[PDB]
Amino acid sequence: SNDVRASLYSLMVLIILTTLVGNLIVIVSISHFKQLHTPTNWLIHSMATVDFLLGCLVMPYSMVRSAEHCWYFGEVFCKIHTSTDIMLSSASIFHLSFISIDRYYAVCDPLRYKAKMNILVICVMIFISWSVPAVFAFGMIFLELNFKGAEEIYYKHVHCRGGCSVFFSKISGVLTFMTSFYIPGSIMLCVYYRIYLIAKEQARLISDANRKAVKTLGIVMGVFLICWCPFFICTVMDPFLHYIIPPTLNDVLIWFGYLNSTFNPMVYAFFYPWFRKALKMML
Amino acid sequence: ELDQLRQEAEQLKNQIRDARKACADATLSQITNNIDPVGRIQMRTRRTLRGHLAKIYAMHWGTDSRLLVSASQDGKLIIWDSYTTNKVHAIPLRSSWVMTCAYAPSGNYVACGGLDNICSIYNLKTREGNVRVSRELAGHTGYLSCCRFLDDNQIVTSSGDTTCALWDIETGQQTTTFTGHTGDVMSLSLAPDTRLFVSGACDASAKLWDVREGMCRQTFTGHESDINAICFFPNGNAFATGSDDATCRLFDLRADQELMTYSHDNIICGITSVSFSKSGRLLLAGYDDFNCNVWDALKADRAGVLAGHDNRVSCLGVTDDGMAVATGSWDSFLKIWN
Amino acid sequence: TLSAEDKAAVERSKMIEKQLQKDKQVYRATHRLLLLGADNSGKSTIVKQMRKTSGIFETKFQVDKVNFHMFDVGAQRDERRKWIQCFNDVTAIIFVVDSSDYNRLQEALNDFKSIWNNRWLRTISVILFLNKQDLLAEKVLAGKSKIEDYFPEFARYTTPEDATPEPGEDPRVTRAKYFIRDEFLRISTASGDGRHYCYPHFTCSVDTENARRIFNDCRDIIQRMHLRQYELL
Amino acid sequence: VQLVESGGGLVQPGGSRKLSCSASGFAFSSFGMHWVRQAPEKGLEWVAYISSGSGTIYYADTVKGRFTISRDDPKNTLFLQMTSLRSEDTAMYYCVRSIYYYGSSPFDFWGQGTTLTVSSSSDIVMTQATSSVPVTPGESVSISCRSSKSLLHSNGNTYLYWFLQRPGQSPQLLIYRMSNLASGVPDRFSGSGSGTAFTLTISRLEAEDVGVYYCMQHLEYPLTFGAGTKLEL
Amino acid sequence: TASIAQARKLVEQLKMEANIDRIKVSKAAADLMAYCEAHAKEDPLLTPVPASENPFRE
Ligand SMILES: C[C@H](N)Cc1ccccc1
Repeated sequence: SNDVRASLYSLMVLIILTTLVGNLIVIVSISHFKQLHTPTNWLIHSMATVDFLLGCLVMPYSMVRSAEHCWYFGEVFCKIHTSTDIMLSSASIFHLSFISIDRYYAVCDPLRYKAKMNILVICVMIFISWSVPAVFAFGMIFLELNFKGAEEIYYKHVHCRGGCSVFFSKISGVLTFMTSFYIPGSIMLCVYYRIYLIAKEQARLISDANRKAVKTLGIVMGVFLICWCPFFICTVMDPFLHYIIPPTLNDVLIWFGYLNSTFNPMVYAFFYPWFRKALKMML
Repeated sequence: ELDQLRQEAEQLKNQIRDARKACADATLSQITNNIDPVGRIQMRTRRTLRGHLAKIYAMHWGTDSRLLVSASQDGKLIIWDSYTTNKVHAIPLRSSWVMTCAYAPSGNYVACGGLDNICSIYNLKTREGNVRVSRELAGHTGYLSCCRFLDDNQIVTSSGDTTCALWDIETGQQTTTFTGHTGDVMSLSLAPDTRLFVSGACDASAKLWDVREGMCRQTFTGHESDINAICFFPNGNAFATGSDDATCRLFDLRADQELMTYSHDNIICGITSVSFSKSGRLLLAGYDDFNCNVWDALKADRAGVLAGHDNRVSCLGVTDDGMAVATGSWDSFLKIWN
Repeated sequence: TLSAEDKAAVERSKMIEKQLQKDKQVYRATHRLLLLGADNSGKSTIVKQMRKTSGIFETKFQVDKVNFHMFDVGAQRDERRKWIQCFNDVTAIIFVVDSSDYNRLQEALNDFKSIWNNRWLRTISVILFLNKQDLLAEKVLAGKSKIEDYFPEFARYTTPEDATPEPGEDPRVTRAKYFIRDEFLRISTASGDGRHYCYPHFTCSVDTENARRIFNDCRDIIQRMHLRQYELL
Repeated sequence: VQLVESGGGLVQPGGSRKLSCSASGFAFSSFGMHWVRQAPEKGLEWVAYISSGSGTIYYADTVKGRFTISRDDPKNTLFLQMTSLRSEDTAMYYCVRSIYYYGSSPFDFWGQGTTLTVSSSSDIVMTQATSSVPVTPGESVSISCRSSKSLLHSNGNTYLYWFLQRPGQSPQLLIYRMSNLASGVPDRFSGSGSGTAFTLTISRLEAEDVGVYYCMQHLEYPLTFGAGTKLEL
Repeated sequence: TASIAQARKLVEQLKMEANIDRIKVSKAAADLMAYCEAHAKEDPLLTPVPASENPFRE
């Protein structure tokens, strides 16, 4: 009972501190050094900023909501909380997709990598990633678009449980799925399949002239495909079926999402040798 | 004939070595031991000039102690204002491989040249508002490695065909040439009286050249590797010297000796540029290990470090009034230290 | 910017900044290539076909919207150590070699070994060329001069199964050609530890397609560089 | 180098006219451009100022939203359009060259000008002590200039210009920054002061010194002018 | 013979080099520190001049 709750608090606070510290190191290392001003590092820095803002704006309140089934913050802050959730999760996903596109333009059109992937396009990418989720979230959250058609259902669902939920609907749920997880989830798969094929053939050519690709591609794809996929499958299956789901499942799914948020800067920055070299020179 | 002709050469240079040996009584250190040490300088990066595309290869301080000129291999020669960090002129180039720059003592002309084997002359102050080439100088076989201004109409160039040449802009041909270096000379420095100049080739030897008559006067040896940087002493009776064996040495014109050697085993890289201080107490020396240490001129004890460059340091320069020093590097960033 | 003079000064600086960033945009999308080689080798012919003591005879050419710069060496001195470290931003090195002399071959191998081991010229790939194939074929038909006169190892050598002879081409010619090819490639593979790759080729000038060869080689070089940078190789 | 202008004539009030100061013989795209106003029986006055890159545009406090300017870099032509002209707007208009960087000498070159006839505060103010004095060819001549504020700046520059227009041609430059000599003037003029009042001295007097001297200030936008001191021999 | 001509020039250079007079190193060192100490006041690199100087402020 009480010991279980205390262990839950310990785990959640450990996750929060890990998120904040790792993202802060990423931001500081990218921002301070002058040799790390390549535009892909600008994308990584913006993604880190998004994840850090999520960590320092949402996680404690989700902590208190999930720890005890009630909401001692009133109606005014629930809307802000849900909007921030949707905003920053979508921002992280979009940033990862844009990183994949930039990486594809490097090992498939190598003679014109710097002639088109300059800093203007990167600024455009950052602006889009920060902007489109904002309206896409606020429209449903504040303007009351998700709850249309299931007002009484939402009222009985929120009041049969504790704190305010993120209750979706049928058409809004499927639209949110197909807009925020699918179309950013196929670009990565296609790009990395192409890159895997090219790396394989080049390695085989070099070997016949006289491994790493599989490992890196797997560690990049498995982190993103194991966290958001279960939550987005359950969220889209729930309105199509009947709402037969324990509330704790939603808690573990959103915690998997936050775990993806804490894993992202340990995969896209620390996994590479040049960034580790710069960080070690810093200390 | 060849066998006998040489034997007097070995005999005579042996006599020279014996005379050089029996002319010393003490070194500089044992006589300077009774001197209060220098103390930590603690220099700080007051400014950071930027705007270059490729890596800087040289720089030169203007006489006014306010302007400086820098040349990079992207084919550009910018002129900054060291106080307000502005940009006065930005001159394009014809050859994208330039390794020399020189700003005239009056402040009118700028000269630059590289693998093109040509020194160009640019006229900054004209009735026209554009900087235009005045007279291209040709006549060297190899690449030009250094160039200095004796006067407003007498430039001196050091080339890679092992021949130095004094020029004359208004006429446009070599009025004097110098021979005597086996290797390609890669360093040139002018005496404060403008009556002499020394140079250092790759054969690990330096020679003093009399400007007027147009021939050598003295020879200096003592290095193992080639010579990358040379510079006189403010008094005019000494000059430092850089090399590639992590050793920089101080020589004497009057005594024709080797006074003092600056070396510490913790550095293995090579000296790239050497400049003195207006008082003479310090001897700046860039290094390939990305670092720019400061050497005391009288005690050989290091007096501070000026790290902060992300790549090789190529050129240095102390201010004419002696209030600042600027280091250029291969990371395309000029820093006005102090 | 206290007074009007400083305002005008910073205006001039802003214009200079705009010009410099435009020149950087022009500079950042161009690939630069050296053209090291020798004298009897057909440098002049090839450099004319791409289309005074000056030390640089830079030439430009364009294929498929890409821009290449041909920094051909000029009338410098034989010593090649103090102006070689200046070339660290280049993409590849076109090492033209003449293969119709039977005696300059050893000097060519020495030069290639000197280029493939310079400390500054590391992570720089080499696009080796073979030149004057027709002259070599005619010499093989003529006889007289033999490889065994200079290289006795030719006789105890067999053509590789990987050879792809053109129609005609008496296979003695093929054996000799692949002998020189294998010599240069073993010299290349003697070191390098997979950081820069040689790229042999069999050209004869006389308007044969060459710009495509440099294009493909540079594409492969840059693609492998990028694949290695992202820990994908 | 030469500056040429077109236009002029008598215009009825309320009309509009377009005049141009055409430039040919220099780099018109790297020079700031000015305009000055001088009545035939009065002194000189400022009109406008346009920067080289057309990023900074200043106008006289008298006319700010009525006068308009335009420049054409490819043709090196500059245009003025007049809207709702008044009788008082009748003076001599000159187009003046200037370039701004450290060590420069602004207001160095002057044009020829055109004649226009029309049928019938808290800023720094400056004055001239005298207006006409008799002198002789061979003694010393001293002229005093006074301002209402300390022109010394934090950097250390005192802004003072002397022109000394001759009777029949456009003015010139003698001293800028109160101490720096002009380009082609003889070594006979000098200036000095303490921060409040300025004086000009001439060592030797010749037939070329006949004219009227002008005193100038350049600290802020208004760009006030002097009165003038005619010299009769 | 070209080689013997080079030897003649080298011998001439050595003979000329064998003409310069030299002094004791002690006098040279004395001159060095005598110049060094006397002009030690105008060294804004070694002795930090007050804030009035150093136009490189900020
Ligand atoms: C993790 C969020 N509370 C749920 C969500 C919904 C839609 C998109 C992203 C995220």
